[PDB]
Amino acid sequence: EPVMTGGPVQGKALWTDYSGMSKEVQGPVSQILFTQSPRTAKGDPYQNYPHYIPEGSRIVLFDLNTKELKVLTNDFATAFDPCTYWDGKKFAFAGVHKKGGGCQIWEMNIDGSGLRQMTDLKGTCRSPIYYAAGSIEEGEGRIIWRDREGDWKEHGMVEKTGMIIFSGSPEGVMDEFHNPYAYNLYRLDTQGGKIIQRITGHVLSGIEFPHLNTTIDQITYNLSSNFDPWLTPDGNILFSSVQANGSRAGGEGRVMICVDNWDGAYPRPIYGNCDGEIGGTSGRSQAKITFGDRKIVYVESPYMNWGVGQLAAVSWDAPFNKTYEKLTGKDGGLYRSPYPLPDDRMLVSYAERGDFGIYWFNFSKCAAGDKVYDDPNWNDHQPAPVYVKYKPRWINTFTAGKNFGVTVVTYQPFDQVKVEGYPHSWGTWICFDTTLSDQPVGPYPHQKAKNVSHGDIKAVRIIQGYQCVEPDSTRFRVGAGAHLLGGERSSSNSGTAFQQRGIIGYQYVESDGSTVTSQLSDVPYYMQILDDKGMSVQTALTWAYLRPYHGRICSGCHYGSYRGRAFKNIHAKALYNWWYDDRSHYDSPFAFRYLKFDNDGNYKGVKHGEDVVGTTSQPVEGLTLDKQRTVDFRRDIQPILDAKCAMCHDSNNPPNLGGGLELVSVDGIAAYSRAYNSLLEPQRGKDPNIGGKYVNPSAAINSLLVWRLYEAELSANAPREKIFPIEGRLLHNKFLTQDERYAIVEWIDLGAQWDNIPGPDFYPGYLV
Amino acid sequence: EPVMTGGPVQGKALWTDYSGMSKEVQGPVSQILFTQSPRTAKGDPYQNYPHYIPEGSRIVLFDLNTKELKVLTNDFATAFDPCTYWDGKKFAFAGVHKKGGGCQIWEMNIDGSGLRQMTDLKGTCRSPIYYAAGSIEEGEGRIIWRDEGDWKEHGMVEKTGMIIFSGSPEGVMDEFHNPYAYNLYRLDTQGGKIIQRITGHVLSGIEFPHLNTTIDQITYNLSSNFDPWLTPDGNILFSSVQANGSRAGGEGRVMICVDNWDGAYPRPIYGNCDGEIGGTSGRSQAKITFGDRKIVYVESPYMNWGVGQLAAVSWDAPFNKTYEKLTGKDGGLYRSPYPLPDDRMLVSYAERGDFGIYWFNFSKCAAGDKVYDDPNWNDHQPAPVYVKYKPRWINTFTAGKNFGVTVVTYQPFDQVKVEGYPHSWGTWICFDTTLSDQPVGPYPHQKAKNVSHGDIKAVRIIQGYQCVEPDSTRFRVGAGAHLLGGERSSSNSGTAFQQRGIIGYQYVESDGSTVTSQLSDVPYYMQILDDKGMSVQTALTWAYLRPYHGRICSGCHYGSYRGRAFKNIHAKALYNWWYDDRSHYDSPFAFRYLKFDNDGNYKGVKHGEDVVGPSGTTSQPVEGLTLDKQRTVDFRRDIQPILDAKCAMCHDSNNPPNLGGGLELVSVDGIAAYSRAYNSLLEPQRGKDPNIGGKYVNPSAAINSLLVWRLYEAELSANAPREKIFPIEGRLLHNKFLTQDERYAIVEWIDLGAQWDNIPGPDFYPGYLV
Ligand code: HEC
Ligand code: HEC
Ligand code: HEC
Ligand code: HEC
Ligand SMILES: [Ca+2]
Ligand SMILES: [Ca+2]
Ligand SMILES: [Ca+2]
Ligand SMILES: [Ca+2]
Ligand SMILES: [Cl-]
Ligand SMILES: [Cl-]
Ligand SMILES: [Zn+2]
Ligand SMILES: [Zn+2]
Repeated sequence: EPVMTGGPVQGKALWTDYSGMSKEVQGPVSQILFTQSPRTAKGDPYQNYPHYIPEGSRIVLFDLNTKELKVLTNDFATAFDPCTYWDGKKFAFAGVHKKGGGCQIWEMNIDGSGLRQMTDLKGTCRSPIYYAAGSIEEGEGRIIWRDREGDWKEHGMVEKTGMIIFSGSPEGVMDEFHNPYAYNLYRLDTQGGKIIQRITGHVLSGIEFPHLNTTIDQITYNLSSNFDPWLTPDGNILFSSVQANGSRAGGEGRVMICVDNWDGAYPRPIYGNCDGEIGGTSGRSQAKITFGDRKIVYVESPYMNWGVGQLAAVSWDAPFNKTYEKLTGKDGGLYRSPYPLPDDRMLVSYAERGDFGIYWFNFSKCAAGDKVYDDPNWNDHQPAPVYVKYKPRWINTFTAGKNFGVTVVTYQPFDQVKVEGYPHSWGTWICFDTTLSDQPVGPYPHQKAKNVSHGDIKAVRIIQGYQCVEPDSTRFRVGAGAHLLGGERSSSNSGTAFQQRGIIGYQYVESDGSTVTSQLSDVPYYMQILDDKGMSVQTALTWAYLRPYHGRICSGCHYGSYRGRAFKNIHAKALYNWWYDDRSHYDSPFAFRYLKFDNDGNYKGVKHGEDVVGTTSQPVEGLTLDKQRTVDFRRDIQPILDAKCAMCHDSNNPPNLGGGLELVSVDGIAAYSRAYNSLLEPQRGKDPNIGGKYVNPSAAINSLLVWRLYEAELSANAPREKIFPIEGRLLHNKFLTQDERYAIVEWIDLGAQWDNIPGPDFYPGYLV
Repeated sequence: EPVMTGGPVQGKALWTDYSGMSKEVQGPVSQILFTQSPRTAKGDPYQNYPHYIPEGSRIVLFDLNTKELKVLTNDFATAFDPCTYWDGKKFAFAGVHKKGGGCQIWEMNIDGSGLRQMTDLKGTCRSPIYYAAGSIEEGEGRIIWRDEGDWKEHGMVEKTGMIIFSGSPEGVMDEFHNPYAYNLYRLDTQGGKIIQRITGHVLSGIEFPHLNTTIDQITYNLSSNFDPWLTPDGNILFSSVQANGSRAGGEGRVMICVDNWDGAYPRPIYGNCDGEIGGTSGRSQAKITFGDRKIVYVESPYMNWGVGQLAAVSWDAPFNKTYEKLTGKDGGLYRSPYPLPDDRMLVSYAERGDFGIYWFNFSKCAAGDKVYDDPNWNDHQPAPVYVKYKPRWINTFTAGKNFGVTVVTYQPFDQVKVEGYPHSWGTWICFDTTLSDQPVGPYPHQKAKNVSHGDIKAVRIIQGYQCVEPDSTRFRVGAGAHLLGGERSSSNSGTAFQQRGIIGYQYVESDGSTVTSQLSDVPYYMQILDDKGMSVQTALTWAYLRPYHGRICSGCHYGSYRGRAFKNIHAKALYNWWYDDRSHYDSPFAFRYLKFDNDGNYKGVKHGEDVVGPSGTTSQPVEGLTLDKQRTVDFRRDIQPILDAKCAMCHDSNNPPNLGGGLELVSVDGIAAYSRAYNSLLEPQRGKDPNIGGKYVNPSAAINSLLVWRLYEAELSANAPREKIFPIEGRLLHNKFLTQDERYAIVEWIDLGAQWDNIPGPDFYPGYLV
């Protein structure tokens, strides 16, 4: 049947219509695959989602007719997350074998034979899916490349099995909630790099598994978990992303439904991350799309880390509030792992009182319909019916994986590091108007601290987030700053919800508000727009990432060009600063290490660092990771306070800046110094996520401390009712030089941390 | 051991310390009572909480040593909510007899004998508890009263106690349009003779002669009040649903609060205010620990759920700083916690979904060793047997319905049947109406502008009408889903505000103090008004006065009833309250109308037609006690004709808003409820929270409404409805189109919540019909 578009004949669908062709190619459903889990907190740890390793679980095949059940995973200690192939004769899953090796990705035929290990990783792997890239039809494709200046010739063939997109986490890392996992999406070459060689002309760059004949490449760099990938009708990857960055979303964060390319070139939000939307802090997981009405249907859990909950839906074509539905939707139990069929039916895992089973869903009654299978001794979930899957279109990839770009002219793969000689992979990004936003003027860091027009935004600060890695368990403590702004998300490293960060660099902004820059690739980052004093007016709280050689465009600053609105037609100066030279990949300037000011401390220009190192016409700066600058309170700030402040500020004259770097014990926890505790102290009647008495994290322009150091009213948000005292006033603007003052500014805009150097270091801190 | 205070001997507690005495008076526990429910949506309907009737459930007794189990309730088809007596030889519960009668309150001995029926109520009853009032030590007690007069003993009554339970009538809808509205009832077990012992007159209320019991309604909330329990100082701890109008993001909140056993002084404890933890989470089954004095309650993910995690806040200082999460790291579901004087606790727990009884572990922040878990039953509501210490009983100044008790001679009196008043009445006073912890903001529970003393001229007093729609062809839920109300709208209104009317207006003194006499035993709230007669701030909640009672507050949500001590204030209203010895109260009754000057500014207050056996027990004219004659603003009867006369001529489809078409219903998404003008005026605006307002209308703030802004042709508040308000080109002055009465009729309509059908039940005025 036609769905998205009309077909060749009445009642028939065009091959371009994914939904319709899926309807026509489905066929009768007889057998289904699903996961049976032990009923235990350890057997069904859905409270630890996305990190879900239902130890003791198995994958089973059930016949809807003969009612006979077969266990396919008997050789596995744990097995889960089944996903069938296109033909339905084989399927991929996640699990750990009895022989050991950890939780990995495997695939096996539907009859139970032909087992193969797709991943050997240090970490845990989950939820594999098949993405057919360069394989639409069954057979062998041909590999062709250029002679390096010769012609294009054929070399060899490859069986077309496509790729595998999965979610996985490394070993010994912490997310922004300090959970001991960080998940991200990986693309996997099933043929050992030769699929990517067929598509590109070079084998996949990434981590190679020659013993398994596979290769993996990390396509998503988010500092928190990205999980449960699926397929969009237009051939992209649909998944759930945790946006936890700093104090955003009331210091809670949100789990959003979003999509990205299979190489991770174009991540964009679908629903759930933006203010005014529905579900709040609810967890959103296991999202899939209906074929008939094209509905994104997902599990909405009451807790952000829960994998069980209700079922909700939003239109795929129009993911807005107007199309939001709560499917189930009341009485009285729990739902999980929904699976929409092309014939418009649906399979859900339902627990009426407390124990899950496979059930047909009923849309008329808004609840679970007739029963498929339930064992009382098992929790039955993740139904995966056996049928024929129509392959979504595969999108062209301009990256060969790690360090590897593919030119737009000759389409020839190139290594930016090993060959071209760059210290690190580097992409570019461009914003056509930095002043253009849908956000109002407000106290919160993601909003505007003041009205800004074209010319008011002088530059932008680009910041890289650092993963939280703490091998030594004696030198790190979570909740050390609970008395400070951070609360439960604070730690030995920071008294705020902001984890460790560093400055990628500064880039100037044109008089029309446009900006473009070259910077590091495959690293989590975000930006801040700056006024003529070099303070952040507005912060983008999220983790952006660039694949090698990839540019990224946006109309505005959270304007809707990547969310709900069409791109605005804009003729921008930055466009001509991007690529003008024949001999270059990109001619855009790299992020500068410093800024330079005038006498007053107003913005003058950008200043090169000493990190400067023929495929680009501009000085290459800021690609060396070991040289990347940050602002540490102990190394940078505290000495300034000891020199020019502590003398005049003691217990009698608050805030108390004295005592040097000596740690102070609060609630039996010694983490920070006196000055840090004083400056990070909360204020009555003020949201800690906004800031404290003297400090607003990731807004310096809103901070009382900065207000006093400049002795001016900097923003439209007053820190308190009485800022400057009437009598006894003393002007603080002459106490510091521009270097020290702007060092404090940078410290606050970075999130006002304590330890900005990842891992245990020599500088003072928590010890037990 | 001593807890709150010190004892006479080291290691022992004073008799004034409740939590201290309870540790000694408890005794060993060899047996427990608990409820077993079938595992089904209809067998354990916790999703419909508080309205919970676990059909097919039994109450059982279990010995912790001999491991024996016995079914006491076998005569009942449905039985639940166990509560043990003080000695532990008997208990009370909610049950459905196999012979019928509905779900009522019952009590029986621990052995299974002595079955007695407490409630015949037409409706549902559950969660009964014992409150010992005039009963501390076992025995009989005296009944004394006065006839020139003396105080004579008229004989005795068994001292047993009172029963506080939750109950709801039938054919009734709450603010969420659920088919139940619960409240709290006090019950005399001796047939009114215990109330006669305390007050000197039998309890007035609904009488149950054949059961020898009497009931009185102590809580008038339009939404459900449930799960009553005991405070260490002798009050009633329970859960309250505050849903009123668009309150709290339009979804309302479920708060833990306390009230006197006669319902004289309800006050919030935790969960109802901005900044507090838990949001829209349900808070139910709240109990208090003896050792560290912690309120421990079930925090449900969903507002209507009776299962969830376990949360706690200190009873002594119920604030965010004492808040903590007791559970949740195992992913299991908890319900029905029961703290012990031994600093132990019994919890109902389903790890992977079979609910059972478990000993709680505080060191693990989760459930401990198993007590009894049957795979075939949800095992919950554990109620261990032991001797319970009795909380203090507070003096009641009301004998129940229509009955007050004099503060001078302490003599019960009937305000209606005897004194000749149309309805029972009471008083309330605020010392400063301009005093608040709330900032200036767009939301109706905040200030629309800064107000000082003298800026607040008067106050509007509004009575909430319960939603009763027996005929299903005349009423539809979600008729206004395209409007501001959303799914909480109905055939009655396009907003979340249900039907209500005007109790009346009362002037405010120059210092911000106000006091008034008004109806009692009815739900109501107040609005402070500026010199144009518009609400600056609305109190969104449901307040109720017992007969002859009166209630004081320092300020307007200043925190005198929440987290702050009363501010010392010498108020002008204090001298307008009771100055005469021959009167109960000398304070003025709520006036029906207003008087304005030629400028439209507040001149004063005006008497209505309802003025009234009657006796000389008050100095002021009696106004607004007739429920029949209580005035409200209805859009069809009042506003629409004004719109047709003065408006619709220039407003058609080509000139928004479209006010034409008369009262003819407009079908929207297959539902025809309201007219064209109503649909137009209640239309939402892009980028604006509908909980605040729409294009032309902000419910329960007229001063924030663009329509009113234009009708007065001025900027009324500090919250602008939109960026472009007054056109610079082709503008037309709208201020002289209406008289003062019409314009202020619109103002009143908007301040009331901008309803459509304000007349409860099906009427002759145009509306939804199938
Ligand atoms: C080193 C550059 C610093 C910093 C960072 C601060 N001070 Fe001072 N200070 C002094 C006096 C007499 C006052 C009170 C009078 C007035 O505020 O004008 C202050 C006040 C502050 C504040 C404001 C605190 C508040 O209002 O709550 C802040 C944030 C602050 N200081 C920071 C005196 C001196 C002084 C001479 C004795 C010197 C040197 C400093 N201060 C240095 C610093
Ligand atoms: C013809 C003399 C009119 C009468 C009778 C009424 N209105 Fe009117 N209205 C009229 C015009 C020409 C305009 C254009 C805009 C302007 O401000 O002049 C309006 C506008 C309004 C508006 C503002 C709509 C908006 O800005 O979105 C409102 C709220 C409005 N009119 C309401 C209104 C009411 C309540 C009337 C009866 C008292 C009424 N109008 C009569 C012309 C005429
Ligand atoms: C001004 C700062 C910018 C600029 C220059 C860019 N973005 Fe966007 N961004 C911005 C804000 C205020 C937010 C939301 C912060 C919060 O706490 O909610 C975001 C967020 C994103 C996201 C997350 C999804 C979403 O919120 O819509 C993505 C994805 C994203 N930003 C991408 C993006 C792109 C492609 C840009 C072009 C270079 C870009 N940002 C620039 C503000 C700003
Ligand atoms: C100005 C209007 C008043 C006055 C004259 C009184 N109160 Fe209070 N009240 C008020 C607001 C704005 C709110 C919160 C509304 C909301 O959250 O949407 C309340 C709330 C209450 C409550 C509910 C519990 C709580 O919020 O603390 C109770 C109970 C209560 N108010 C009682 C009360 C009493 C005893 C008063 C003395 C006459 C009183 N109110 C006056 C604002 C106002
Ligand atoms: Ca099952
Ligand atoms: Ca460190
Ligand atoms: Ca059980
Ligand atoms: Ca009616
Ligand atoms: Cl944008
Ligand atoms: Cl108050
Ligand atoms: Zn957003
Ligand atoms: Zn409140």
